[PDB]
Amino acid sequence: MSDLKVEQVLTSNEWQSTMVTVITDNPLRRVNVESNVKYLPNGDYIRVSNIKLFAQGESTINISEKGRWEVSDNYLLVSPSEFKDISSSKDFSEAQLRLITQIFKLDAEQSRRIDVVNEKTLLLTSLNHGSTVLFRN
Repeated sequence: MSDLKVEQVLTSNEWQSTMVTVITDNPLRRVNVESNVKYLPNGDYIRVSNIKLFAQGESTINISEKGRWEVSDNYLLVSPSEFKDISSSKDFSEAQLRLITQIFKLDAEQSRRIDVVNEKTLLLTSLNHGSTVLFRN
């Protein structure tokens, strides 16, 4: 589909997203990021993410995010302008949480190819950072 069709798909509804990163397979074992995101047609977006951390032997970081977005050649391009930890604490130190947040912020700006999984579900695939699932009700 065309870039303007893709833009209309993104702006016509609000979206939820899920991204899972497996860390170990045999200390932090896995990270689940669950988000709500709104793409506005003026090129702004707002995104609120719950970063769920699972270490073997559960803790959560809440992040509010704003920035600019664009569609080019069926890729979703994102340039975050600000992040704010609004989490209202854990079994992880403040340094650990800061490092996890830095990786989250890096993922937040990755360009992702857009593919339609079904009427309510999109797959966002990057070259080197995996896939995020975008879905609506």
